[PDB]
Amino acid sequence: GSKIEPVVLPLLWFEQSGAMGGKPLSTFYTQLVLMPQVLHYAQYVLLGLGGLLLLVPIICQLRSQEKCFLFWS
Repeated sequence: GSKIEPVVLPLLWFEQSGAMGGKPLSTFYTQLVLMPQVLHYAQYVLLGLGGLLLLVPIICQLRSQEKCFLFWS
């Protein structure tokens, strides 16, 4: 109905103060790029990159499991 329309206004306005101690995630991404808080996420990035990095040496392990000599230089 229309009765709750002016009611959500101050409610959002409190979110703008951070009165709920949180806002939608979309808003944070733009702060993260500049603010030290990104380092905590950088840890997560490092974990992901690290786990993905594991594939890299393994590829070479496979190149060694291929066993070649003629084209092996």
